[PDB]
Amino acid sequence: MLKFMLDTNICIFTIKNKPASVRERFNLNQGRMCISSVTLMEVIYGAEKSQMPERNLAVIEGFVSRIDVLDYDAAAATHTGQIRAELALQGRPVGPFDQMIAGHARSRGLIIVTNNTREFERVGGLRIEDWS
Amino acid sequence: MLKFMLDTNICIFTIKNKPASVRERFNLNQGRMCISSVTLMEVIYGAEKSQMPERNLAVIEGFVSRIDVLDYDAAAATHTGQIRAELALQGRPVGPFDQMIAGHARSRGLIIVTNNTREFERVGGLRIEDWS
Amino acid sequence: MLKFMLDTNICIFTIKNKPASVRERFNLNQGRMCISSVTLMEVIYGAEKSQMPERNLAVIEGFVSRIDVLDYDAAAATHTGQIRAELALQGRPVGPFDQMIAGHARSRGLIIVTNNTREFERVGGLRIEDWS
Amino acid sequence: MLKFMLDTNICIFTIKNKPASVRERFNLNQGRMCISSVTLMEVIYGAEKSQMPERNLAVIEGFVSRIDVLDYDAAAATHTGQIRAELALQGRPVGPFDQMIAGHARSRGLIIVTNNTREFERVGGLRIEDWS
Amino acid sequence: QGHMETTEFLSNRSQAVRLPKAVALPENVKRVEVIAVGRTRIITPAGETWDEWFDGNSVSADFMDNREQPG
Amino acid sequence: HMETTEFLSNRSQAVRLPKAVALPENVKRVEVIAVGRTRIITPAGETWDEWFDGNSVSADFMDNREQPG
Amino acid sequence: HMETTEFLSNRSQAVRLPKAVALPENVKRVEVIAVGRTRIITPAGETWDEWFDGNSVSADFMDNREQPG
Amino acid sequence: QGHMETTEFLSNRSQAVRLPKAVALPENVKRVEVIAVGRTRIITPAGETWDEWFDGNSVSADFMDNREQPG
Repeated sequence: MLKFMLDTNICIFTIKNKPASVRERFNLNQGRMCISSVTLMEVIYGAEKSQMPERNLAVIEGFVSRIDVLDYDAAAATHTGQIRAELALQGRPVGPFDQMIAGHARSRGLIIVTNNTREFERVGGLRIEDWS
Repeated sequence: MLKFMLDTNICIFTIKNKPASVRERFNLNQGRMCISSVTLMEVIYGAEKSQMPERNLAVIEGFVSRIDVLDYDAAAATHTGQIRAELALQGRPVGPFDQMIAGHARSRGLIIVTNNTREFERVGGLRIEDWS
Repeated sequence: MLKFMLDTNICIFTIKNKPASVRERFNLNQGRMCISSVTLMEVIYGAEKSQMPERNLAVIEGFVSRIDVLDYDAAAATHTGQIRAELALQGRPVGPFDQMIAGHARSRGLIIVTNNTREFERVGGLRIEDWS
Repeated sequence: MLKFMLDTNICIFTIKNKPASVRERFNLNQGRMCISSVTLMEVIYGAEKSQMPERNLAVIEGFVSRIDVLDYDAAAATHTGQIRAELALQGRPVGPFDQMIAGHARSRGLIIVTNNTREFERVGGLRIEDWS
Repeated sequence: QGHMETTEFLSNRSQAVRLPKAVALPENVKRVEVIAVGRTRIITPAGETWDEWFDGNSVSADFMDNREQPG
Repeated sequence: HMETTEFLSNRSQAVRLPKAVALPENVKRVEVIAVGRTRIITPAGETWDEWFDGNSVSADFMDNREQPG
Repeated sequence: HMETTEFLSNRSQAVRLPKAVALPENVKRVEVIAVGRTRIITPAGETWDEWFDGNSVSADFMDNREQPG
Repeated sequence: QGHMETTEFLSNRSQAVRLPKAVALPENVKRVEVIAVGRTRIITPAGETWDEWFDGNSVSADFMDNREQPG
């Protein structure tokens, strides 16, 4: 059932701005949406980094209750290892966390959903969508 | 059960140098040793980065066959978020991957084993040992 | 999820004094608060020790209805063993029940909340906060 | 199926001395034997307190693999609370850990197995056996 | 996961919703209050307000205060 | 704004929505979301509607990912 | 002293005990205990026999419970 | 728990024991060695000796050593 992986970028984009375009989109594919634990640590960080952790985290908890959180597995680690190695030769630079998110998706064959497809375009074999 | 989380630092150090002091530590605490999936992707990357990936990966696989790989879970992600946020306010800088490994340890309460104590010593609520 | 483990010290302190500072802390971090089953038996004992057990127990039950009670598990027991052993060698003395509560916290990586910081400060790998 | 709870006393007695009388007894009621987490923290402590933790713990791990470990639940905590309160009036003194073990048994209705029945005789409503 | 789908059934004159074991309430909760927002309904364990208990019944002075922890 | 009680039915704690706070009859299925003690009962498909309304993240919520790279 | 391999059978990894290290035919059922990687295959009833033989706890193993009271 | 009872069956000429899912070996283990003590049999994952790998094949010098962690 689960078909979509929401990158860290789109999550904060939604958590902060709560855009209407994403409203119906999220509603439509409810149950088919997941996020990587890498994404989770980032959103937790932003909340705990903020001056009102308990509030932001509450919003975050609500978000996480609707989506399924995927633990980083050996398949993701191995896949990211390859992904990282490839990017070395290509010269294309991808963010540390973003690298792990990409490999995590490829390992489970999910579709990446992101507002900024530019970075993810360097990595191959990935399906990238822009829900912004 | 499992008591120690092996950092990426010490793993590569052992994999390359094969130090005698570490072997004893390994044999003595056999069965109590684990690595984060974050740790796995780095060594996987390093192996594939070399001119003989299959050679290097083969040695790597043997290492991971004896150690249990711990999947990065939501608990690890959340704890890492806090550690990141804590270190952020304090100003102490810790590496991205290292942060994730630390959070994994703190989440399950494991002892971090690393050759670089000063870096992990910044992280609070964590126990650090140096088996080098 | 759950971030704080409430010591026996602070619980009785709140139960008796009903302090305003604590109420805010309670309301702010509502839902992130837990107590060890070890904590439960002490207050249960104290209530039944009084000349009006049913009165005292009734107030106590209300408290525990809002807080989640965490069963003392093997992980808690093992961690407590280590803490006890560590403190044994170092010579720092910690109460029996307190030791068990600390191990419970460290096992699940929770933050200990207690009015008596110096005692729990002896325990390593533990995060202690004073909400009084 | 589970009918017997082994107190801390008999466990160390077996772990240290490994008595032949207990050999066949343990073998006979295999599968009907359990221990409280309170008992576990003590045996872990003795092992980690000792100069050869890894060895003693290994012996302990083997012991724990055959017996079922019971997490201290709210029922045990409540029962121990009553047990503790009773002993206050009686004047009879029972060890801290022993109190918790007793209540734990009464909560689940298990039979206590102990080499030293003297202490447990003060507490009422308990079935006490001596397997030494 | 956290998400979980369920259907609805009218009983006791009241339309009713099953709680799957994933979203199953703690068995301790015996009463629940329902809040109304849009078409979404909000279920909160009744009497979970921390402020209620603080001004609620207070405990006698025979509380030992001393933990009388063995030592 | 009142109160109700749960009831073990079909091996589920379920709930009895009062007629006073009953859902639209056009809503056949309703998503239930678990957050802490609270349980959110949102129409099927209409799941995310609650979260977007209100529950505003703080104004100082770090938009920056601050990813090292 | 040699080696064998496991095999998914009846939804269990099971094992194939060589005829070289086969159990007494009088042993109908055999307890299996899990410790770390190792799995102990002890005759039914005859469970605790392995643990009592060898695996000696260290001589300095604290017999004292040191219970506060 | 940790304890778990199972029966035995002779197949492939070799008497065989089922591993219940509680004592089920890690799927990674593909070969196993059997040790003989009394009537108890000991099952150890083959090649799990740490000393074996240390003197085993060693890795090339093209290992970066530098973690090249982003920073």
